[PDB]
Amino acid sequence: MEAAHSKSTEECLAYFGVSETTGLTPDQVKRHLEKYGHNELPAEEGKSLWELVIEQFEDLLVRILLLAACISFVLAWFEEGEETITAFVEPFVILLILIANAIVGVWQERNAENAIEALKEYEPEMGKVYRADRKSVQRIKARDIVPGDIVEVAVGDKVPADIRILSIKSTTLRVDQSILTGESVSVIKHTEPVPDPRAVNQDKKNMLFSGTNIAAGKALGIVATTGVSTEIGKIRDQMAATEQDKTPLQQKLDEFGEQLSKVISLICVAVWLINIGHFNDPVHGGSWIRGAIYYFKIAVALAVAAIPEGLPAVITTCLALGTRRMAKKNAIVRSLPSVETLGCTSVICSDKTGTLTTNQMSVCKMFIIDKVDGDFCSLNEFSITGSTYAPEGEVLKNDKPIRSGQFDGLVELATICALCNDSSLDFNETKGVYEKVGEATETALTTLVEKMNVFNTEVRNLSKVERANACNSVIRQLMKKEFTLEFSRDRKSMSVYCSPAKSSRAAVGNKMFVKGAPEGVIDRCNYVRVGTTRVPMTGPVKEKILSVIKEWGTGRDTLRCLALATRDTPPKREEMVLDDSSRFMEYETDLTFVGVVGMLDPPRKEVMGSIQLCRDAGIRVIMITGDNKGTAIAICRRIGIFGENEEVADRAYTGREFDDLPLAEQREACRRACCFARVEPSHKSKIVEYLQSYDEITAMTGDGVNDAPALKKAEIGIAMGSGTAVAKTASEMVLADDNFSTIVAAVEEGRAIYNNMKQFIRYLISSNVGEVVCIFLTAALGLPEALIPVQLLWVNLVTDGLPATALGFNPPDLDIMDRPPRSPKEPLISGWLFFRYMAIGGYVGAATVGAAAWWFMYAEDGPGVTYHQLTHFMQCTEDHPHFEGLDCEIFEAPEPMTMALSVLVTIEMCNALNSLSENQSLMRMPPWVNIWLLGSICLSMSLHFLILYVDPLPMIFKLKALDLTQWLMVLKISLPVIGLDEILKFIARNYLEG
Ligand SMILES: C/C=C(/C)C(=O)O[C@@H]1C[C@H]2C(=C1C)[C@@H]1OC(=O)[C@@](C)(O)[C@@]1(O)[C@@H](OC(=O)CCCCCCCCCCC)C[C@]2(C)OC(C)=O
Ligand SMILES: [K+]
Ligand SMILES: [Mg+2]
Repeated sequence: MEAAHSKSTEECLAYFGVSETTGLTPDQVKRHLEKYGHNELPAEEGKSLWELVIEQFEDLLVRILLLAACISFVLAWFEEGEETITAFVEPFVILLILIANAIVGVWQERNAENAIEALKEYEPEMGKVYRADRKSVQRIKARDIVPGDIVEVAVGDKVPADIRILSIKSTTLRVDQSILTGESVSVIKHTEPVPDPRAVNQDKKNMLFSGTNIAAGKALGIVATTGVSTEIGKIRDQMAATEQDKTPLQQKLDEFGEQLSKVISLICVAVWLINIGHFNDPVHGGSWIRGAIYYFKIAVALAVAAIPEGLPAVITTCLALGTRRMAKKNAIVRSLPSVETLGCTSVICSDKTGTLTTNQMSVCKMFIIDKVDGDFCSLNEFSITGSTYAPEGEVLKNDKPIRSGQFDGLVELATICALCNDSSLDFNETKGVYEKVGEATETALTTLVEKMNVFNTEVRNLSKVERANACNSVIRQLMKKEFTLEFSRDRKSMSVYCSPAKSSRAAVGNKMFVKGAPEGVIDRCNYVRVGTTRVPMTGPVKEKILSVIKEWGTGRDTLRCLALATRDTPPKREEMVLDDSSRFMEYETDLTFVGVVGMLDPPRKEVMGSIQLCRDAGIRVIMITGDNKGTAIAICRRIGIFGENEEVADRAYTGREFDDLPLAEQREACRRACCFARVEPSHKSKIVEYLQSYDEITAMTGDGVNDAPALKKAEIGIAMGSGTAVAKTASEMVLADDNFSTIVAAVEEGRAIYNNMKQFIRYLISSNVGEVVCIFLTAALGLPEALIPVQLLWVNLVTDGLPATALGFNPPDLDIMDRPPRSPKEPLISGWLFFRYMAIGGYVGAATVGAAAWWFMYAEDGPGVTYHQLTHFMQCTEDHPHFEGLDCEIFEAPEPMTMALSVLVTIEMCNALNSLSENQSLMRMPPWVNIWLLGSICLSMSLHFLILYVDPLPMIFKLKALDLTQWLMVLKISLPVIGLDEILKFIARNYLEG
C-alpha cells in the first residue's frame, strides 16, 4: 500500500484490516507474504568462473588467437621427431598470452563492486513486530516483515520497511534520513496525514523510510510497503534498469575486430587465388601434405601479425599511471576505461552547496527598522565581518564599527537568532578551529550573536573553549524555551514559544520567536518593532523591506535572507496542539517584524577560473541548487555561468516550471538551460536523459542514495568524497575534496591521456598493418617465411611495447582546453592518415621480405640463388638437379630471418619517432622532446641483441647474430622510413586542408 502517507492512521488499519493492538494474525501473515513476497531486495547477478572466464574468450581477436594457437599446437606437434623440439614454444606462448589476459579479466572484475550490492548495507537483519501469536513484541528477521503488520522502532534502530507511523510513544521522534531525503540533521515525525498524494519524501512527515535511522525516540507503526516497493527499493529498480554503453574506445575495438576478421579471410581468398596455378600442375607427386602445412603456418603467422598483442598491457599501464596521477589531484577514478569518457564530457551538472560553494555560512548584513512615520520610513542596515564560524568580527553602520547594545532593535534580532535556533558552536584543540555543531545556516546565526553581544558582557577574560557559546548562553538564561515549532516547507519557517525566567523581568512573558523565508514571514506580520516600540505594518514600510531583501538576494551580494519576527501576544499555551505541523502556520501569525539577516555561502576560489576553462573547452556547466530561482541566477552570474547582464529567461528553470512543461519543451529546456533551482531526484535522471537525447557526454554529481539512480545513468557519475558509499560505488569518479574544480582538472587529464593513448595505439596498429603486408607477400610469392610468430609476438609485446608506453608520456598540447569536446564517433584512423599507414605498412612489408630475400639472393654470406625463383624452394630434394646444385637447408637459415626481423625492429623504432606527433615534422618536434621514448628505444634495441646472443633465445627464436656489414644493410632499408613519412607529413601540413 503506497500513498499510506496521505491516508489517516485509521484508513491504513482499515485497508489492511489489522488491529493496532493485536497485530496481524498468522493467517494474515502467511497470506500477505504470498502476495507481497519477502521484505528484501533481489539477490545478485549470477556469474561464475565458467561464465566469467568464457567472456574472456568471447572477443573476436581472442577467438582468432585461440584458433591460431591450436593450428600452431597441431603443426608444432606434427613434424620431425626432434628436428627442433622447440616446435612447442610457439603454441605455448600464444596460450600463455590468452591465459594471462584471462587471469587479468577475472582478477580485474572480482575486485569490482556492485552499487546495488552496496544497497544491502541498509537492510537491517532483525525487526520488531506485534502479531497475534503473542501479546509481547517479537524480534523477527526483517526479511519476514510484511505489509500491514504492526511494527515498533526506537533509538538506534535501523528502519526495516516503509512504515506509516501510528502513535509516537516517546515525546518526540527524530529520524536520520540523510541517505534518502538528504537533510543530515535528524528530522521530526508526526502522526497526522499528509494531504498531497504526490508528496516528495522530504514532506512525508508521517513516514519512516526503510534504511533510515531513529535518531531519537520510540514509535509504533504499520508497514506500508515492503522489499522492492519501498523508497529505497524503487531506487534499486531504477539502477537495475540502467544500462551503460561501451566507452567509445571499447566500441571502436569491437568494430576493429569485426573488420580485422573480414580482411584476414579476404587475404586468404586472395592468397589462394594468387597460387591458383597449383590446380594446373601434375595430377601426382609434389606433396599435398607439405604445401598444406605451409598454408597453415602462414595462417597462424598472419593472425599473430594482425593483432596488437601488446596493446592491452600498454593501455592499462598508461591508465593505471594516469589514475594515480589524478588521485594526487583529488580525483579518484574507479574504472580505468572511464578516463576516456571523462575526457569527452560536454556537459557538467554540479550540485552547488558543497562543491561550487564552501558551505560555510556567515552573516554579512542585518537590518532593523529605525523609524516609521506617515509614508516616511528609515531602516538601519548593518554589515558584519568574519567569514569563519569563529566568534571574531565587528558590526558596522557605513563601515564604521558599532556597539550593538545602543540599539534595542538589535538586542531582539540577536535574541531571536539565539533562541529560535537548534544549532550551536564548539571549539576543538585537535585543530584549534571553531566547528559548526548543528546546521550551517543556523550555526552561522549563533556565530552572529557572539559578534554583536547585545549586552556588552565581558569575554576577552575567557578562553576559546568557552568563547564559543558565551553571548549565546546569556540570552538562553534570559528566556525559558518552552517548546519549538520545527521548520516545514509549507510555511517556510520555524518558531519557538519561550517564557521569561523568574520575575526579575517577567515582561509580559510568553513570547513567540519566528525565523523563516521573508515572503512568508513578512506576510504574517501586522506590526513592526521600531527599537522598543511597535507600530502597525503598512504598505510603505512593507515595500521598503521587500526591496532591500531583493537587492541582497539578487544583487551582486547573492545573500540568502532570513526574516526574523516575534509574536508579542501568542495564543494561550493550552490552546495549541504542538503535534500537527499543519496548525503551526496558524500559531505563527499576527507577528511583528523585528529585522532580517542576509548570509552568504562563498563560492570557492578555484571555481571562478574553472568555470572559464569549460567555456574555452566547449563544456556546458549546469548548476543544480536549492536556493530559490532569482537568487540561483545571481549565484550563476557571480561564478560565471551567466554574464552579469546576460539574458537568462530561458536558461534557468525551477523544479516546478520544468514539470509544468510538456515532454516537448522539457527536452528543449535542457539543451539551453544552465541553472536548475528547487530541483528533485526525479529531475536529475530526467535531465540526463534529455542531455543524452542530444548525444552529449554528461557528468552528474550526487552523494546520497537518492542520487545513485542518476549518478549511474550519467556518462560519468561524480560522487562526493564526503558522500555515502552507495553514491560512490555507483559513480566512475570520486571528488576527494568535493571541489568542482577537481572535476575540471580531471576532464583535462582525460583529454591529455587520450591524446598520447591515441598515438601509441596508431603506432602499434600501424606496425601490425606492415607485419601483415610482409606475411601477405612471403606467401603471395611462395617464398620462405621471413618472419616467425614467435618473433612477431616478442616484438608486438616487448620491443614495441616499451616505445608505445613511452608515447604515453608525450608532452600535452598547450591548446588542450581551447578546443571543443572530442566527438566519440571520431575514428582513430581514416582519411589521409589511413593512406599513410596504408603506404608505410606497404613499406615495411617490402623492406622485411626483401631484406630476407636479399640474404638469399645477393648475399655474400649465403648462397645467392640470384634472380632464380627462389620460391620454388619447396622442391629441392626431389629436384636437386634442376637449378639446385647445393644444400637444401639454406631455406631454413637463421640469417635471412634475423635480417627481416632486424629491419622490422629498426623500422619500428623509427616509426616510434614518427609518432611523437601526427603532423609535426621531426625537425619541429625532435625526439628528445620525450626522453622516455629515446631511453626506451635503447632498452628495446639492446633487448633485441639479448635475443641474438644469449644462448637459449636465438636458438629458439631461429636467430643468429649478424655481422657489422649486414647490420648496415638493415639501416639502409629501415632508416628511409623516417623520410617516407616526413614527406607524407609535409603533404598533410602543406598541400592539404590541414
Ligand atoms: C590490422 C591489420 C590489418 C592487416 C588490417 O587490415 O587492418 C585493417 C585496415 C584498417 C582497419 C582494419 C581492421 C580498421 O577497421 C576499422 O573498423 C577501422 C576504422 O578501425 C580501421 O579501418 C582503421 O583502424 C583504426 O581506425 C584504428 C582501430 C583501433 C582499434 C583499437 C582501439 C582501442 C581499443 C581499446 C580497448 C580498451 C584503419 C586500418 C587499421 O587501416 C590502417 C591503415 O590503419
Ligand atoms: K555512470
Ligand atoms: Mg543529496
